[PDB]
Amino acid sequence: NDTSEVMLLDTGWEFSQSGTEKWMPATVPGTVHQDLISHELLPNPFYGMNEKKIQWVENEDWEYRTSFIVSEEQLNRDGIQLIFEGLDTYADVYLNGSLLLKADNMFVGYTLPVKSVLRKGENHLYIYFHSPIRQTLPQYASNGFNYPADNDHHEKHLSVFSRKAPYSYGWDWGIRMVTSGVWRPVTLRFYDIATISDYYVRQLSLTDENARLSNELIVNQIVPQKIPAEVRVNVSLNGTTVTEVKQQVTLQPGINHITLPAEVTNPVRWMPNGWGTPTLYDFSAQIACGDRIVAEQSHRIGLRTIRVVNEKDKDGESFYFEVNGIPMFAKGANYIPQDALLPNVTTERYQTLFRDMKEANMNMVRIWGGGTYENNLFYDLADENGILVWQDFMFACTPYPSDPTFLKRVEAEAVYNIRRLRNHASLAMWCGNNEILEALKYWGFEKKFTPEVYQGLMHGYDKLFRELLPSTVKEFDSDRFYVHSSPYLANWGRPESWGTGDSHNWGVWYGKKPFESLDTDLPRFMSEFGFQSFPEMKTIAAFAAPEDYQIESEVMNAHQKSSIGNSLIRTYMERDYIIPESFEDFVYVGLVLQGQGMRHGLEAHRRNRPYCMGTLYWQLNDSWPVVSWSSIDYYGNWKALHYQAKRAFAPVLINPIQQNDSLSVYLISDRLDTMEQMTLEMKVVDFDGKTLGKKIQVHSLEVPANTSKCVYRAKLDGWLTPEDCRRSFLKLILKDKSGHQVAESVHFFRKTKDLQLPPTSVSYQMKQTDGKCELTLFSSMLAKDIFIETPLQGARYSDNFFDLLPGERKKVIITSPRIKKGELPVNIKHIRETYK
Ligand SMILES: NCCCC/N=C1\N[C@H](CO)[C@@H](O)[C@H](O)[C@@H]1O
Ligand SMILES: [Br-]
Ligand SMILES: [Br-]
Ligand SMILES: [Br-]
Ligand SMILES: [Br-]
Ligand SMILES: [Br-]
Ligand SMILES: [Br-]
Ligand SMILES: [Cl-]
Ligand SMILES: [Cl-]
Ligand SMILES: [Cl-]
Ligand SMILES: [Cl-]
Repeated sequence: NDTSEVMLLDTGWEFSQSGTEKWMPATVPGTVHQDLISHELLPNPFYGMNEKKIQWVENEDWEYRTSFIVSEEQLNRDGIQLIFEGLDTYADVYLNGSLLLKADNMFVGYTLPVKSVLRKGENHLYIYFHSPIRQTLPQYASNGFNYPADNDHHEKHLSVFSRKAPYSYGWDWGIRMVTSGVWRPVTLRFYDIATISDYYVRQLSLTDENARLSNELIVNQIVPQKIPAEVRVNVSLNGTTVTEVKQQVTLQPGINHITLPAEVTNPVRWMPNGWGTPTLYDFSAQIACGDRIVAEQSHRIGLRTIRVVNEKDKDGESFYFEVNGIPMFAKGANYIPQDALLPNVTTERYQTLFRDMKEANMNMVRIWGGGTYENNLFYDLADENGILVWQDFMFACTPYPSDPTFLKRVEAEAVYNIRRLRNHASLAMWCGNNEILEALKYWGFEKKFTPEVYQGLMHGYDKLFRELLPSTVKEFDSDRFYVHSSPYLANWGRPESWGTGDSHNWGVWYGKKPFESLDTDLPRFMSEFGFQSFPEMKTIAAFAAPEDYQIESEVMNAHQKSSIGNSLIRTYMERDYIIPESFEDFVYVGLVLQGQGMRHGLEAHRRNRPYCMGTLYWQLNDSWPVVSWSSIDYYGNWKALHYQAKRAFAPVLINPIQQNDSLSVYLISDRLDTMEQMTLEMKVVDFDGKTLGKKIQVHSLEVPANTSKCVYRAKLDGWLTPEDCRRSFLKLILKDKSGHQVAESVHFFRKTKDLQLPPTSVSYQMKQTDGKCELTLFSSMLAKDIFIETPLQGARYSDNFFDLLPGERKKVIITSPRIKKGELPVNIKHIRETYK
């Protein structure tokens, strides 16, 4: 919003495999792999078994070029700046015969002064990407040991040497595609006098009465004269000015530091999803020289406090978030990259993923450390959806080097991304890495390395995670929490450690523990736990053949990367369900299983507030069509788990929990207000619809804000017979004084495999128009865990993976832009259908 002119360098690019002298059109931002695919120079890397057939790319070097025109009038501007938001990774940048940059960190943006190198007329930009494998082979050869990075799918674990997305080398839900390229935008800015290098809105204090801010600017003045200027900051809300402040300065050549206080009286606070509005102010900083605004930069700013409380207490050491002074139970998931090829993730895909977290009642996301520091749009969407962000630095599972050069590269990326992200309302904390200290302690090592190399790794840990990173946070983001590792102390095999900080409870899945264990094995905060599923059939059809459907088949094992995969799924399924004979039915029941088991954990964590203060499941999403722990597949289809997470995260939840042949019912609220004069009503209904016994009523209930409380206990014995338990379910509703329903739940008394489910038809009527299909479903008898299956990729449902209750009609709306007036194919599956 100033006199500068920005040229986007996003057209006219060509690329070439080094040594071929053969050039073709490219798409920038982009990746080498996509550029090849677009010219049918590579097969669909996600299809079938194309993974092995695409690996060759990682051994070549790749060159990119573009030309552009500069006019005499542009060449005459005071300054001209070329900005690379992202280069993956070892890139030699040449412009007009000048080596401008030898890039070496995927996570750093580079700002380059180029006016003295540009020419009137045609200009030639030329980028040389060294193979990150061949670049680091000599480095590895000199190292004399292989770092234990099991997720790096190569004999030589080269990932640890490069500041490049860890997942790109492979992971336990991911394809190996060690790509290269101009992965974020390239801009040329022509400007006068100065640019704003950094604008930081630093909150000094916040009360209901006043927010005090400090506007900290860094201005890079490019001309040799002293330049009188006036710095102005405008604070607005919804287009209307709230306050305005200004400061006279004379800008000196080079860097200038400018600080302007501003205050907002009676500030409208940013609140997280579920507690109100994610209000964002617009803060705009301008540099005005005479009549002209030579430089402007704005941020959207949310006014709130976030405190992470991590303190010794009677239970061990707490780990929770206090938002605007109120302890906030965290509800969310771990986020991984949305694609093997990052530039392929569109604005639309980011918007939809946030819609998916918001609609599932989430208030937090963990950006896990084997991915990337996300793009600005991700954090912008987190801001406007009221989702808190836990940001790992990009270190995961393995110890890393700690030599001076390496720590210099890391320092660059830490400074860059902290300054990049620190104005976001959503940003809640930093975490040095995923599971490295656990790895060092327990994985085990010290049987794997000499004592000397082991000691070096231990000192190397401290240098990076207990010194460099926490110092950098203290300097550049001094009011945000940092912890050196997640989990920082708790280990899932060591019950004595569970009351200390956050847990990754991998007892379920890796430890083979039943889902019931989640009721007893409680953390102070669950930062990971999870369970895998095959994605639904239309997703399998994007990647496998009917031949290719047994699963531990070649491909159906090729698409599983956990240490066991599809073995474990069957093992757990047998505990609770009849294992279906057909592959398609097995896929359906596996979705149901992951949903039901995980939901039982999310409920245990909320039920056990305040001992437990959060649950973030592993994992939200997928990077490609694969078998994984995700609740949303690569094509955006919600698995059962996503619907179940939405239910389990509902602001008010009725939670029936049955153990030791007894039922308790808890009422769980994350509301900010207390509910008074409430009635819990329950009744036992058989699978034919017939009420058994009488309604049970619990009157005069209070549901206080932000609490979980037991309101009802009954022994099963004397109430229902073992036969009644396999033949009926419990219906529960909660209502206010007048009889308006605020919540409902259903409860089963036995495992699904033990239920005497009746054969039944789910019939439906359909009303189909452009973009929309409204179905009304009916079954005279219980239909268990119904799946409404359509072939349309990414179709959205008002509900799915729910029990259709006997004789009770249920409306479901299906939407997709592909739905054309004039029949959407619909296949309704339910549990009884899967066996005979
Ligand atoms: N020793 C095996 C236990 C690893 C637990 N951690 C994770 N599990 C996920 C699924 O396996 C994995 O993708 C992530 O790195 C995560 O931190
Ligand atoms: Br310049
Ligand atoms: Br510059
Ligand atoms: Br200064
Ligand atoms: Br919330
Ligand atoms: Br620390
Ligand atoms: Br029981
Ligand atoms: Cl502590
Ligand atoms: Cl060794
Ligand atoms: Cl239960
Ligand atoms: Cl069950």
